[PDB]
Amino acid sequence: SSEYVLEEPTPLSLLEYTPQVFPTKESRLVNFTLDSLKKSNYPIYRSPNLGILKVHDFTLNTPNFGKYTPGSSLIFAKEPQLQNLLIEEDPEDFHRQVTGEYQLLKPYVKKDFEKLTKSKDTVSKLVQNSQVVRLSLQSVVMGSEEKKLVYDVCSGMKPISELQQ
Amino acid sequence: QHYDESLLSRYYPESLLKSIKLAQQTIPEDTKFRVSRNVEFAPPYLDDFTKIHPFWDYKPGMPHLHAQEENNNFSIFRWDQVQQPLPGEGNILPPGVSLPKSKSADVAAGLHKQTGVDPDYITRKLTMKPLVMKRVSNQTGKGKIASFYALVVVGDKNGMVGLGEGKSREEMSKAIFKAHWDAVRNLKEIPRYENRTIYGDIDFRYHGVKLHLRSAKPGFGLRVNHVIFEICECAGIKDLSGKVYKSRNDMNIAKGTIEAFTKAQKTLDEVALGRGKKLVDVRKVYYS
Amino acid sequence: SADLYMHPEKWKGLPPQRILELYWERMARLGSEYKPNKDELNALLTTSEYSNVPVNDIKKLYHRGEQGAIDIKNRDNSLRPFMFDELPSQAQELVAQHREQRFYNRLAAYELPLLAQYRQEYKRPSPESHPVTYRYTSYVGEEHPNSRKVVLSVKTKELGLEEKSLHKFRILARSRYDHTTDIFKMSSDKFEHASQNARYLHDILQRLLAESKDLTEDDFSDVPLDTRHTIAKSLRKKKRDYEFPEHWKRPEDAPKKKFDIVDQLLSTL
Amino acid sequence: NNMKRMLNNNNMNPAGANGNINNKLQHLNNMNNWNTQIYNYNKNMEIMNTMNDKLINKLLYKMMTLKLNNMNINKIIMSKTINQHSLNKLNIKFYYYNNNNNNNYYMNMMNKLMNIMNNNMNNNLCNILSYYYKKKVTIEPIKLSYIYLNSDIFSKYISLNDMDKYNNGILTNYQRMLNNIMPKLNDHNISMNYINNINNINNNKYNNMINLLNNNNYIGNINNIYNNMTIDNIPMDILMYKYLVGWSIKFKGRLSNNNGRTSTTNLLNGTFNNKKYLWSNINNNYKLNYIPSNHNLYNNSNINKNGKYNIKVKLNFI
Amino acid sequence: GNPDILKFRHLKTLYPDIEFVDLEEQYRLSMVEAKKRRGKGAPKKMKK
Amino acid sequence: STRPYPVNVEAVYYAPLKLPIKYGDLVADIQLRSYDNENLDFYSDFILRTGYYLGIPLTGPKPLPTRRERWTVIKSPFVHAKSKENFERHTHKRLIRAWDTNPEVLQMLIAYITKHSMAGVGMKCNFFQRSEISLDLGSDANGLEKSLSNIDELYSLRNDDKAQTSAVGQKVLELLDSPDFKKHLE
Amino acid sequence: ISFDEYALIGGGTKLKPTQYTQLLYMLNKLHNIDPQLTNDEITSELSQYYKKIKTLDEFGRSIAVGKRKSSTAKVFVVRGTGEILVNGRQLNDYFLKMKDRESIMYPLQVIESVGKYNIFATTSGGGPTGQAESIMHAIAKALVVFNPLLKSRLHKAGVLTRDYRHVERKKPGKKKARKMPTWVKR
RNA sequence: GUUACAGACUUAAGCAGUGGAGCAUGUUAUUUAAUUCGAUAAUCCACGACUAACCUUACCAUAUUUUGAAUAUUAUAAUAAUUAUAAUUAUUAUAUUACAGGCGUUACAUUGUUGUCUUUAGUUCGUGCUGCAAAGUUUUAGAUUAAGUUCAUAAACGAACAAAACUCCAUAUAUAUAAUUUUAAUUAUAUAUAAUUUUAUAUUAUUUAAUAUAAAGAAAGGAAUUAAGACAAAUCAUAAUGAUCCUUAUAAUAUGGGUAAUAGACGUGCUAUAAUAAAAUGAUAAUAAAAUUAUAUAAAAUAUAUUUAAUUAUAUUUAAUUAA
Ligand SMILES: [Mg+2]
Ligand SMILES: [Mg+2]
Ligand SMILES: [Mg+2]
Ligand SMILES: [Mg+2]
Ligand SMILES: [Mg+2]
Ligand SMILES: [Mg+2]
Ligand SMILES: [Mg+2]
Ligand SMILES: [Mg+2]
Ligand SMILES: [Mg+2]
Ligand SMILES: [Mg+2]
Ligand SMILES: [Mg+2]
Ligand SMILES: [Mg+2]
Ligand SMILES: [Mg+2]
Ligand SMILES: [Mg+2]
Ligand SMILES: [Mg+2]
Ligand SMILES: [Mg+2]
Ligand SMILES: [Mg+2]
Ligand SMILES: [Mg+2]
Ligand SMILES: [Mg+2]
Ligand SMILES: [Mg+2]
Ligand SMILES: [Mg+2]
Ligand SMILES: [Mg+2]
Ligand SMILES: [Mg+2]
Ligand SMILES: [Mg+2]
Ligand SMILES: [Mg+2]
Repeated sequence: SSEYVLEEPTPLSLLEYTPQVFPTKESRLVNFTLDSLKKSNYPIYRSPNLGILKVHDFTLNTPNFGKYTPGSSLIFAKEPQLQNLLIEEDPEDFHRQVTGEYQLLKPYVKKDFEKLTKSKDTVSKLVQNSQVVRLSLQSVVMGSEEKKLVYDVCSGMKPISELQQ
Repeated sequence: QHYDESLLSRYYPESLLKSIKLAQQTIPEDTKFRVSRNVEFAPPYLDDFTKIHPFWDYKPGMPHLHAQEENNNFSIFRWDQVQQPLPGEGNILPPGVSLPKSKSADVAAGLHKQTGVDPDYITRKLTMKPLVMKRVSNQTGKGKIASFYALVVVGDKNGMVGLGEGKSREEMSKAIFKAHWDAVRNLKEIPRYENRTIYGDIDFRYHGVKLHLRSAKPGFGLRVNHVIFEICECAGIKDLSGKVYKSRNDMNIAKGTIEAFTKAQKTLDEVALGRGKKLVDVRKVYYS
Repeated sequence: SADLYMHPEKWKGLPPQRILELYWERMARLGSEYKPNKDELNALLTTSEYSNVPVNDIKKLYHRGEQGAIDIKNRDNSLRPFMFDELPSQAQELVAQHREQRFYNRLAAYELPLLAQYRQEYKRPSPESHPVTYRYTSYVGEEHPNSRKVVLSVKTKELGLEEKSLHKFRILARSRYDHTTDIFKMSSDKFEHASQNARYLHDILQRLLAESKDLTEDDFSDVPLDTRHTIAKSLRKKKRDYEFPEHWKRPEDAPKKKFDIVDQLLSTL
Repeated sequence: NNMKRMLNNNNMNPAGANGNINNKLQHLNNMNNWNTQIYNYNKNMEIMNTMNDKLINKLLYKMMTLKLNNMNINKIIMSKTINQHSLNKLNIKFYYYNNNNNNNYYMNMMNKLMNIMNNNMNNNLCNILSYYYKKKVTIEPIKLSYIYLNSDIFSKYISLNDMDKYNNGILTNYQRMLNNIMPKLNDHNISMNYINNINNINNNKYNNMINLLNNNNYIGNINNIYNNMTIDNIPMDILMYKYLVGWSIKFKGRLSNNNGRTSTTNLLNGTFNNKKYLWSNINNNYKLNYIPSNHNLYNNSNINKNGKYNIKVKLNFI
Repeated sequence: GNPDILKFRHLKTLYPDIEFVDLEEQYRLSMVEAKKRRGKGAPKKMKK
Repeated sequence: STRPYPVNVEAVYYAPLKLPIKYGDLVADIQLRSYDNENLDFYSDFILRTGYYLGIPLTGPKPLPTRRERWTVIKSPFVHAKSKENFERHTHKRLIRAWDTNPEVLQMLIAYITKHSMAGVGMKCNFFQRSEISLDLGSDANGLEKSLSNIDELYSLRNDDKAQTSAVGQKVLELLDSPDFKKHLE
Repeated sequence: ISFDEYALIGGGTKLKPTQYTQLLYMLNKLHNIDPQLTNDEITSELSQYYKKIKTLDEFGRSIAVGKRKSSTAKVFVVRGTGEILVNGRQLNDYFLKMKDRESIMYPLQVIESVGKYNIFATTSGGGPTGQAESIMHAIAKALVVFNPLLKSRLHKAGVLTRDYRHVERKKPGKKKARKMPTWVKR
């Protein structure tokens, strides 16, 4: 039995709730910023850490949270406050998301193959093989450096031993 | 229906007035407004939603889905009592209902309903005593089906006594309750000389059991079969001698002895009336 | 203010109920990290006249929580008979649904009209200038791997091409170009992000256009349009191409307008 | 004829007369049959979410029992949680039972536990859950004053707390108490009264429509259509399930110290048919297509010295 | 599943104030104690 | 009875209004999936209402066909394989389609929808962007600056009269404003 | 008032059919009193116990949809000289079995109007015989609009009845609908 | 191994089969280092097992692990997060016992669940009444229904669980929605209404009930639900738990083998033994439904088998869509 306190809707209140994939350029930047904040472990989806609780300032977002292979139990690392908090905000990620920049690998030229192997037909075959690999690896999603390493291994520019590390 | 701003302000609060104005601007005057049959967005009663209800809307400080508050702020720090109690009238009682040794009281109450008997008397003055407490069974196609049989003399200790038997497939307490009920339904005024013993030396047959109950001088106690004794204690007989011949089936003793008391006895006054004679008690006349 | 519980020094002049509420808040917020205060105790003592508790007793309770209460002082009342003052589970669920409905009705009434402030008229990009349609998909609550999928789609006649170049473009497209509807579309899922994929698709389109406009020692005038994929697609689907014969129609047999006199009388406007 | 047509177009009301619908106070949402109220497009993710929810339930159950310096062990009974997965946020919710103005000045163990769920600024349980789901979580406890309003709680409580009353055999007093929870409500009468009330409401709305009326199907203003219809009158009468009509509780297993064999022992009260569906427009519906809506069945299996046993409970709710 | 999920161990870490009871663990401990009492406890493990 | 119930209340009580479609430029379509109806239909109705009021000509809940994921199982834990039980799961699908809106309005709508989402309902959005054939991401810094200005214009507090505010959104805006963010590309 | 209606005011569960019949008899006789001689008291006592057309289109043809098994047949029947077109092709080309053609004809054959009505059938789903049956069904319904007096006759013939015969599902333990796997008493 | 009705896929007709043949699969027996364990009359035998190469697996041979998967107790030390070079916490490491673990044994210790009697029509409750009583009545004189379901008559009156009904699928109609390019509007899906059908004329038996006829209707099925009790029916090999036994072994990991062995026997199937029946062919591609496709569905097209090509099978390479 009381009056309805009408808090007015605003674009700012509906920020965060904006679609992660929307055509607009303005929206893309915002989405990127949100992603960067999430990566930093900003209090989104949760109440913030301020200078009130001192001991129990725990977090679950450690370097390998929901993962098995790193041998540990649940690690309650202390969170920073809202002050003294850094944001990652990397350039490569920005390039990927905001603009539509992609690496595409590099096609291996015939000259490089001639450096190692002698015969011409064999070199041409190796080049063809490398080309075949390249398109497949472009199609697949793995990781910038790892994918490149794999591509090199497939070509024969690097040996098999460099994978097993 | 497009109302003026001042009129709206008179009936509606200052927060929603702007929203109302906007709604008026957007929605035209010439509007059809169809009735959505296949889905109902709004409630079945009219309500201007300006007032938040205590029970029928969400509690403001309490957390839930559709909270519309921050993760920190939830004004609800005591969980001992219930958050949203029932609106208007506190109860939800149907039409024609009310809010709320014990077994004996319940029996008495039930008797009062069924047969108009005084409950208070049943509770206090009547005192019961189980005579036989069998477990008994029937061979059904299902299997052997056991049944608890009780046989329970009840009696105000002033010549008012009743036998009763009862039965339950469920445990014996229920059977005993039923036996008690039956006993109180069958209360019976036994006649007795000087409020202590039977009138004459009675000799009565009930089915198998052959009873023999002699009267007794005062002080000479109850000197009879344990079932008879139990019945006498309840029925107010202080002095009695006697002996059971033939069958000594506890139930049949209990049934036979109360029958003998009610039937085989004749009070002196009744005899006198029948014969047309004085029938004095010599001891009483003497003054012991 | 909101940050009031944190400062026990300030609240002595408040009413007793308010003080109690603040105390409860303070206990809640720092549960395990609670540490008693003198000012807070003094406030609690002052409040004591509100709820019938002596001054020593309140202090004792403050010092020792449930243990103190026990020292100051039960039968099991789990199956105590129903006093008709609380709804069951299903009932409570139905009530909750009704609360939700009411909330949504309220939102519709007073927040959606407010939302109409943020309203813009449609600013159409013309089909002549903007023929291509990059459709993006987004799964809201989830993180689907199809959110990266972007689909470009254009009518080939809407592209700025000469007739020879158009044919060459169509030939290059192959399965991507449908001929019944003059539409060429293609989707990319190769890259991690949606924007990347869209950019890649755009680059492909540009490359295709460049190839179409070349014509230097490569015309493709004498390679007919391969329409096998389209006929296969058509076979897979069903067709309702047939229609009612136009010479079978009988307008004379149709039901004529029946004269309604009361309706005519009514219509005075 | 026009007036009749207009009425036909607008003819809708709460179901339960003899143009009507089951309102949100007259039946359960089929979403409230399941416990993880979710749809996700990636089904792997949905599966992962429902696993998480199940794991959280166990954690909550574990939390529910407290200790007080090894003196008192107050076992708060909780229902099975129901997890509401909106696009924005999860909301976990459960019903719970807990067994002079002196306690305004110290926090009870149960109170502390409830505060932990949402109120501890950084430290709260909802915050920690949010890491597993990647969305804001809200745990809402709902207190039940009786043991027998929720079926799960009733069964759970008997399994955990009242061991001594049935371990050797069901004690007589305890059995009596179980039997006489409710006051033997004439369910036929109540259902009939409810139906009559619904009919009266329908008549009232129809009467109002007639009064308004004295090609477009718009009637008068809202105030005049819903003339006598208000929050005070209608909602509580329309509210479907309110009255525990009948209930059955079964104890089963090795609940006999002398005997080696098992013992099925059943307590039955009232009725499990509903007479609101028997003679009216409102129809019965089936939860997971096999449990009559009004019913709610549950069991909970505590281990004894002798071995395993359980306690089925089944309530009717008119 | 997600191996980092809250356990009873952590419910002591997060909320030291509340003296929780893990019921299944307690039961297991009671069973172990009973076994020890009646000469049916586990034999001592070999090391070598 | 001398109580003026304004138009918004009336609209709530009746079926939801729909604005007419000027041109068939399908901007976005929103599919709603759920394992039941009652919530889903309500949610769709709410979406329509918000679309209408500060709105974009939304069409309406076109029911796409329900799925049926069936699964059979032997009832017993061991043998009795002659007795078997079925199980089913119906993915109920409804389609909304927005028809004429400047992207920002559409975004706002979608954001509002996801804010006040219901329990059982999942959602998917297909947005459509009618772009020209030739494009350029070369004249970059100026275009970034323009985008930032547009964002600032969008998220400006007109009158602080206890309006809805978001901390995360404010932070995002602050990040967008910063010199470091401007630097990123070059 | 009905038996059930009478029970609620009268005996309830203890109301018997014979009692109700008696009550009806009592009421009816009272009611039968010549209205001019009737009283106010009698009427007060008795007060307690009281209580779309199909047409041709713009082009003069009757559309009708028939179904059988999985088949659906929308059929345009028109007054022109009796020729057939099933699904955009000749009748003998579509339905190879003469039985199906005979069945299709039958609605026109029960009437003396085969040759009178042009028929343009459009089928979908099911197999050929079921499709033909659905077409026939549709044609009968279409004919019914041209002359409503023949409707009863068509119904008698057995053409206006929608043939319900629906394919039974495979039950779990059974091989087909009814066909169980072999039993073995040994 | 009884009286007389009633019952249905019981029998009788009828249609197709099994049983003979070969193969598949399960079982038995025997074999084997191991052929893992259970199910084994109806109520086991393509059953547990909706796929045994390794895995799964539990079995066997040979190797090698010994606080091991947990929880708690007690100590040393190292790294990382947080704060304003110290400290608080969280973890990890090495140990330290209680133990952990056990598809080991007992469903004749249990749970839950299931099979059969069983969609069979029974099962109880108060209470009342009869009989000394166990018990009976209710729950049936008389009939009828699919039916403890319904009439009547009755010391009975109600009741609960069952039955029926509400439920789901399918059907007919109406309304809503779908800018009729996600179209199939001949549709899909929410919400209703509809029937356990109604009415009347006659002909038999006693106001009704079966047959027939007629006029009114789209009006005709299937699924789920299988009570109480019983069978110490099945399951400790889904899982859990009691008791009991193993703890450098009956616990844990790898490499291979086995579960696929074959005299006879037993079920279930598959393919057959040719002309009321088999094979080639049939591109303005004769006519379906239901369901699956981000641990993917793979179109067109090229190449080889193959002198044309089609067919069928692979390879080459991924067009389209994560889906009316
Ligand atoms: Mg036969
Ligand atoms: Mg043989
Ligand atoms: Mg054979
Ligand atoms: Mg075994
Ligand atoms: Mg075997
Ligand atoms: Mg082993
Ligand atoms: Mg053990
Ligand atoms: Mg085990
Ligand atoms: Mg057994
Ligand atoms: Mg069992
Ligand atoms: Mg007697
Ligand atoms: Mg009988
Ligand atoms: Mg009997
Ligand atoms: Mg039934
Ligand atoms: Mg179409
Ligand atoms: Mg049974
Ligand atoms: Mg056995
Ligand atoms: Mg066995
Ligand atoms: Mg065991
Ligand atoms: Mg071993
Ligand atoms: Mg191995
Ligand atoms: Mg095998
Ligand atoms: Mg079989
Ligand atoms: Mg042949
Ligand atoms: Mg192909």
